[PDB]
Amino acid sequence: DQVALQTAMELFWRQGYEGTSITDLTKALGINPPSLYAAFGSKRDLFEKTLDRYMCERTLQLEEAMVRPTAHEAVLDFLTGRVEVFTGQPFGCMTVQAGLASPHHEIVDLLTAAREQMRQTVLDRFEKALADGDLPAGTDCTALARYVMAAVYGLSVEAASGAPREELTAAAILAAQVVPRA
Amino acid sequence: DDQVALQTAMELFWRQGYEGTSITDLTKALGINPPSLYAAFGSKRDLFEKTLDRYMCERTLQLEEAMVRPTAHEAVLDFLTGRVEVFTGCMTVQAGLASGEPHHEIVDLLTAAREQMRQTVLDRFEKALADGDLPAGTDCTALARYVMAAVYGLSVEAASGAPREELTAAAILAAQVVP
Ligand SMILES: O=[N+]([O-])c1ccc(O)cc1
Repeated sequence: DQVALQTAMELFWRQGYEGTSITDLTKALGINPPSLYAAFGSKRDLFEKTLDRYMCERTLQLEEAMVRPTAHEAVLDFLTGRVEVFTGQPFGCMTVQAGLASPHHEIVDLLTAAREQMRQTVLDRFEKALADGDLPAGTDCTALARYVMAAVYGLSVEAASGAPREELTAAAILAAQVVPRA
Repeated sequence: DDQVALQTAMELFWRQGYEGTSITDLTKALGINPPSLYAAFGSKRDLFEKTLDRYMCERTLQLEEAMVRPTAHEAVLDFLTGRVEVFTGCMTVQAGLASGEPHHEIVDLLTAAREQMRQTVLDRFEKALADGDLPAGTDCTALARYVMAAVYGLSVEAASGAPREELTAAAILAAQVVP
């Protein structure tokens, strides 16, 4: 379910992956080890499902978005897809959470890596778009990557605060407009 | 310093809220005696206001000042760039993985501030749509939601360590969607 993933998130957030036991998860979830396995799989399966739910910078979805034929469509796809994932979840995504005053160091390391891989993946997309010519020459790619990152996290914050989904989707469509299509 | 004292104060207020927090709670959490608390921060009220001013993303006074610019675009532009000028980690959300449940006092306060900010931008847009600078058809509701996302996202980027010059450039880009 959905409270189950939140429960798993809090544990992994505080303890990290390595230091979270099956026994921690069964106790927190209130189900036995075979039922945890039947519902969520191995601890690793459960951890990857938790990251699907709470990570802005999820690799597979970013990569799937980058395959679109223009940088604009790539970013558009990505931003609207995130809005689907983000929508009522009150914590925001994990980077939003890590940015608050007062995560386990393993989780800090994970977010730090994921954020920079996202930035670089977007920059690689921008580099290809300049060669293909759908990004105008002289585009500040570094600035534009940072803006895309700001847009994702900002849409996460709005979702977390309870913004209506059609309104947030309209906002993501406006945000994508900043990535030009020449 | 005691940038950190205010961090610890914020943690206690987040949990207990204002009314149920005593000086005796604060002194035992900050590890400092009340005269010291009075010298450094003032009354419980002053300390509360100080801690809120440190950690709230919504800066209404500087927002309202930005709105007095004659175009919707210029208003947003000066608000966004101005916001980055301050940033260089606020309570962007009303829930904490680590911190536990926020007191209902804190939830209400954060909700009101968010809503004030949104209304202020939405008004300015509605003003601008009549005054002529926003094209009729413009979705002012979606456009205000976008501005909120930009301001909080730039806030998250800044909190995560983004370089100043990149963030300023990102703000200027973000202002471009207000026609
Ligand atoms: O310097 N950079 O390019 C950065 C710095 C910090 C950060 O969180 C992301 C990117």
